[PDB]
Amino acid sequence: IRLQEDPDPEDENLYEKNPDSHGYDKDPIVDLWNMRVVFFFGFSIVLVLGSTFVAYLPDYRMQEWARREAERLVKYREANGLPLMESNCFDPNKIQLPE
Amino acid sequence: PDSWDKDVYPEPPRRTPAPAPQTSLPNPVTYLTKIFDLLVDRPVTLAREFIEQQHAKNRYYYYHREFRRVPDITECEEKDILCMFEAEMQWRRDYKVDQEIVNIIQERLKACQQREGESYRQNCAKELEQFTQVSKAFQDRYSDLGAHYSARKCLAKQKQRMLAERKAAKEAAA
Amino acid sequence: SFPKYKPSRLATLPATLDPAEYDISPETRKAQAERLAIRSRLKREYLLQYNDPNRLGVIEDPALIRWTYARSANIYPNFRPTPKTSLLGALFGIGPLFFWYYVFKTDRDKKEKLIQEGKLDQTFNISY
Amino acid sequence: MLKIIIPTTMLLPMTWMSKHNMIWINATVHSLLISLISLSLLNQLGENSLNFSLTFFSDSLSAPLLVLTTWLLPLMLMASQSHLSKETTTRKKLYITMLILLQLFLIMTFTATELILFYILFEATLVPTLIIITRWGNQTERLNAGLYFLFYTLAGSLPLLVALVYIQNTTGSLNFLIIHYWSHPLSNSWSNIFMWLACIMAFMVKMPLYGLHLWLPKAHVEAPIAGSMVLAAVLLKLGGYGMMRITTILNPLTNYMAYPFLMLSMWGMIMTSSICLRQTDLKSLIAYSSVSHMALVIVAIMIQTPWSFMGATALMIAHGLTSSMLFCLANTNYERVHSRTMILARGLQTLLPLMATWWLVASLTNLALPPSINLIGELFIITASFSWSNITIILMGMNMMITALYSLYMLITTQRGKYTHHINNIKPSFTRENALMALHILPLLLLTLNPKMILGPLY
Amino acid sequence: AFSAPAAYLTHQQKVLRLYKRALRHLESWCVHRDKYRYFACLMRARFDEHKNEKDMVKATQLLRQAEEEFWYGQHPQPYIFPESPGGTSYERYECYKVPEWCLDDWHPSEKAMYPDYFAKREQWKRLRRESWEREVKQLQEETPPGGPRTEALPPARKEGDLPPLWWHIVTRPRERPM
Amino acid sequence: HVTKDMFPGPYPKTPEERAAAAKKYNMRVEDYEPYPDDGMGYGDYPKLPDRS
Amino acid sequence: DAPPLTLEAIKDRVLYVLKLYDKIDPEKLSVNSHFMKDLGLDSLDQVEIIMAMEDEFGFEIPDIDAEKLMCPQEIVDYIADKKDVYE
Amino acid sequence: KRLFIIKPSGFYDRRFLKLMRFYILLTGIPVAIGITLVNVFIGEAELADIPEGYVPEHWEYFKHPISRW
Ligand SMILES: CCCCCCCCCCCCCCCCCC(=O)OC[C@H](COP(=O)([O-])OCC[N+](C)(C)C)OC(=O)CCCCCCCCCCCCCCCCC
Ligand SMILES: CCCCCCCCCCCCCCCCC[C@@H](O)O[C@H](CO[C@H](O)CCCCCCCCCCCCCCC)COP(=O)(O)OCC[N+](C)(C)C
Ligand SMILES: CCCCCCCC/C=C\CCCCCCCC(=O)O[C@H](COC(=O)CCCCCCC/C=C/CCCCCCCC)COP(=O)(O)OCCN
Ligand SMILES: *P(=O)(O)OCC(C)(C)[C@H](O)C(=O)NCCC(=O)NCCSC(=O)CCCCCCCCCCCCC
Repeated sequence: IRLQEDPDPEDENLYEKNPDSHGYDKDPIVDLWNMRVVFFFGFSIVLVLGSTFVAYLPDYRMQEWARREAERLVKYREANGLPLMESNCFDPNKIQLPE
Repeated sequence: PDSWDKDVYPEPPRRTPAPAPQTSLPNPVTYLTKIFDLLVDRPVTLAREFIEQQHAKNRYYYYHREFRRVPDITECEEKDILCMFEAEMQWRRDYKVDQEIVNIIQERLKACQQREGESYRQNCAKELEQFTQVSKAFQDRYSDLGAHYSARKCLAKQKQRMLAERKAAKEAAA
Repeated sequence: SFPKYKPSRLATLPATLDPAEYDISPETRKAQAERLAIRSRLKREYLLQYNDPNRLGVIEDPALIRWTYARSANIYPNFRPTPKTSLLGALFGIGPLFFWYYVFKTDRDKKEKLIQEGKLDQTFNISY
Repeated sequence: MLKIIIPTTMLLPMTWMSKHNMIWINATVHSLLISLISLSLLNQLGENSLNFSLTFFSDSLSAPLLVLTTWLLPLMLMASQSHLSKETTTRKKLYITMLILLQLFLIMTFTATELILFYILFEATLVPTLIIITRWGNQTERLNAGLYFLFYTLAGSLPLLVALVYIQNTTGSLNFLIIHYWSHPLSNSWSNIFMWLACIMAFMVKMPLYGLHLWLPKAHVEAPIAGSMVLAAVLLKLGGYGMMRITTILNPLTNYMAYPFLMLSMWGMIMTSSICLRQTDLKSLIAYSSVSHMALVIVAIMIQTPWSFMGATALMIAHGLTSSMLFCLANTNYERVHSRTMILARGLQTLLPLMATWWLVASLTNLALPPSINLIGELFIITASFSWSNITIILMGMNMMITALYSLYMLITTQRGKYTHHINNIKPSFTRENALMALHILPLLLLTLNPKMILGPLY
Repeated sequence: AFSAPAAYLTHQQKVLRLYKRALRHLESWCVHRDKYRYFACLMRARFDEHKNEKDMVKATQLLRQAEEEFWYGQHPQPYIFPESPGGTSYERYECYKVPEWCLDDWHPSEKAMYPDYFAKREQWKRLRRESWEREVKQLQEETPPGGPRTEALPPARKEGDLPPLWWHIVTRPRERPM
Repeated sequence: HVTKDMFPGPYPKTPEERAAAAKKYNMRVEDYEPYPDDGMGYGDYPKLPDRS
Repeated sequence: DAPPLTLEAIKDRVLYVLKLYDKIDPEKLSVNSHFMKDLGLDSLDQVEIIMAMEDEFGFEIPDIDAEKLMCPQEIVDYIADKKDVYE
Repeated sequence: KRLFIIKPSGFYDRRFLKLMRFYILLTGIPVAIGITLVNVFIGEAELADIPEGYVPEHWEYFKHPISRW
């Protein structure tokens, strides 16, 4: 021997002292309420409410706005015979090349 | 429903041949269509009528947001952060609109191919040319600008392309 | 008379065709008895622990512990940079890198040269 | 962002003033509430980010990471409940305090608007992780793991600080918006090469990159369950976020300096998958799988195309969730048998059916089963790499095959077969463990349903 | 599987195992019963012809040549009984075998669903717990000072005792547990 | 319950070291054979036959 | 599906096979008849008897256990123990 | 004769499954009922041109009633 050391204790089983244990705490009431709050808050509140909130988040990415603008521009372009997509993004009149 | 623009989403007129049977046997397809109309179509039509009656009780409207035009990066001075920001936002909105235009043309092409079916290689050649033109223009504009694309990078690409075109034209007619 | 079976690394020789299985010396019997004694001692220890009613847990296996320790935590202290180890490490750690660098550099140079010459089919390529 | 920052700094006094038997309940409930509050950041714009103030801003890249961190905190709390039953009240409160401080630092790091504040917080995350590892690890190698982790990170990141202060002196500001609008091309000279090396090498050591990755197995194997969960899921994504942020000012030099790192990352995917094929430790297998996935993310960021950033973000989120779930399952198996050897315990499908189901689902998500976001990100990265060059497809294909091989190998080894006869302490799975696995797995499927929220700002 | 192996196989054991293997492979080759009977009679005629041999060296050489002949002439796909190792039904029911230590982790409601079974289970557990000391004492009394030399366990000498190390052999799962 | 002397160590050079290693791995001294000392990190771990 | 085996059925079937053996006199055959001590057989005959039992019952007896079954009662006990027959 | 079938304790797994189902359906059913009622009795907004000299709000620029809220 080299030290006055405690022996390694045997691991305790929560099911021995409480067959209805949820694995949260060794106190039955505290374990039950920990399980209840975890399940309620996490599953119900977070999952369901956050999922429906994200599903019905407003269209701030302007996907539908972009689609409507594209439809309007396509209609105007093909009604007047103009090309659907312009050749250049900017105006060559405003662009001054170095020469 | 047909709550969309027929000119934006073209569709050739539908020619359905008239039924001209040459046999005395009954038509199981016709009998099953009658059964389907009696059992499904009428109940769903009644349900939709009730729902649309409920919708018309309180009718409210939503609008399409209109964005004003602002000076672009060509008119923006160097190191002018406010004008650069406005031009960048305008350019990004234009980029998204162009992406949706390309999507519209691709939808046209897909629908035309499926509709024509066995004779698509000839019938839906008008959509193929429009898609080719739109795709070429879109590629020339928003070509490989990278993941950090910007109005300044697009302007630089356009200036380079314009210089190349001018040099080619000069060396051709010179 | 019959064609002979030639053992390989993945087709090892069967125990009935091993020449040493038929030339047995009295020392070989002693070795076999010693092996059986060792196996019996280990089996007895394991069976005592396994049939102990008061045991609740895992019977620790020193052989398994030694195997896991030797394969993971015992490699570096027993490593000496011999020429064999140096050459094998250099090869298997550097050669693939330069091989792939050369391959990808050649491919990308060819593609870039084609793009510059304007003879590469880039039509309908609007997603990169 | 103060509406999210302040509740964590209120979690601290609540934890320290709560009763001895209510600390876990209070921490879990209020962490879940904070996660619900942080869910509002997903309402991003399409053109520019959300600029709350001069100090904090949120983007389509920052929001999913913040949500992931705020969601990951209560799961770490549950795991800590699992493995810290016999600890004293003060030490349990200290552990919860370390977790809370780490979450707060991560939130501020993700929402920082300047590179120097980002660096300060991103280095501040080292202290709680090192304390957690070297204090609540179970084996002797925890001290060595902490030393390796700390010194790898610091040796990577100090030249980043030098480069950042140099960049501020040269240009005028380190504000991300300014350095994006006022960005100028980087010339091909030795000084620019070394600045690029400083920044990129810092974030690659953090990532990690193949050859600079031994700290990852060392720290993840020896860390406690909560430490492993936070190390794999969020702390590995600091390098990816930094690279996606810092590469704005490194062009066009990135087109020339990316070759060594691309080759390293691809061959590292191959090598780490092959290592996973022959691992005797389950945690080491999970750690090397994490290394392979992060190497794929590195490839995406280095090729730097709009289709590669979306895949990078999706793969980061998916890998974080999957690795956290795998570590939780491995920790449950370890706590049952008190050993990390994989072949020690078998027949766990016969002994524990629901845990076998969780293992099956986690291993299916690991090998990128469609239409999971893991596969979405991997497929986007593969397509971008194919556009870059046409042999990356070969490398990605062999990597994917080996990934499926080792995932199903670990599944079959742990769950299938004949149960070990002498292991008679396999108690039924706890409701806490089952709920932990369910809370890990359900958001993955919900994000599969709605994938546009984790595809970054280039969507 | 129920018998402790010896240190080595004697010549008689080697030749008997070779004879059984040769008969099984001959049956695999000779599908039909009459043909199999004819050729099995021929094989046993060969074995009986070589049965009487005083020279052990010559007997060993004959055995070696016979083993070479068997390996050359063996059936590539020999018949295997379905439950035998390598058979199509081998280890099929290993996933349905659950032990009594798993059985004692049940909930009180589940145990109350089967009241009469668990009384007998408790009787068996008491019987096991009341014999372990006698079993270990008997094992340690009969071992040589060096240790066990074989894997054979002694029986119960006394009337009130049980054969040492009996629990798992007796309570092993049934061959068709479900 | 495993002590520090039960773990694998360096390559056994003297015959006494080989005997101690063989005793550690529960093997006969004659049957014990380590990998060749090529610096590959095997140590004193026995080289068992390559069978499955 | 298949009817379960019983000790009486196993004994009847093994005695049926032994009585169908041509080297055993059915009149002097019983469940305690030693194959070599009082039936006058040898090792090859015992191996053939074991193989016949294997064919009869559709399962294989390992050679380590087959070399020790020298009685019909021993064969019955082995088959019953392997098949988990207790009645 | 009927023989006892030795199985691991499935009571805890079944209890967890029933608890998860109950707590998901505790608020999921009200959410689904509310969504159905809103979609039936309060339909989506109809696209219309902006009246002259009128400045709407962002929720007036959005369509679905829940998104507007
Ligand atoms: C989760 C915590 C939330 C905390 C904050 C809660 C604030 C609640 C404030 C009161 C509710 C006001 C709703 C709008 C009233 C109608 C007028 C209007 O502006 O309409 C705008 C727009 C359009 O209106 P409009 O101006 O175009 O005209 C419509 C016609 N009239 C004039 C008759 C109203 O939307 C609607 O009118 C439809 C509203 C639908 C509301 C139900 C769907 C959402 C359900 C949410 C459930 C979550 C809990 C909610 C609890 C409270 C419920 C009341
Ligand atoms: C049963 C077997 C299941 C397993 C096998 C799967 C087989 C297929 C099962 C399919 C079931 C669902 C089919 C019906 C889906 C209905 C809901 C769906 O349509 O809505 C989705 C929406 O789902 C939600 O968006 C998913 C939410 C995902 C985020 C949840 C986060 C919860 C907090 C957890 C944090 C985790 C952090 C991780 C990093 C963020 C898609 O969006 P969208 O159709 O257009 O919304 C319509 C509303 N509009 C019209 C106004 C737009
Ligand atoms: C012509 C067709 C070639 C086809 C190639 C087929 C594969 C063969 C090449 C790889 C096989 C292994 C060779 C390298 C491994 C070293 C061999 C070795 O270990 O030898 C050492 C001693 O070291 C040597 O003998 C060296 C001889 C070979 C040297 C080869 C030239 C050295 C190359 C220098 C470059 C190293 C870096 C390469 C990668 C750089 C980046 C590309 C001792 O060998 P033992 O195993 O103990 O004895 C076994 C006897 N049969
Ligand atoms: P039982 O206890 O009565 O004792 C019989 C034995 C044989 C044990 C004798 O006591 C004995 O040992 N006698 C002397 C040793 C001896 O007989 N040696 C030679 C016997 S082996 C032999 O002769 C076999 C040769 C013929 C069989 C060869 C098999 C090859 C055919 C393979 C075919 C596979 C596919 C068809």
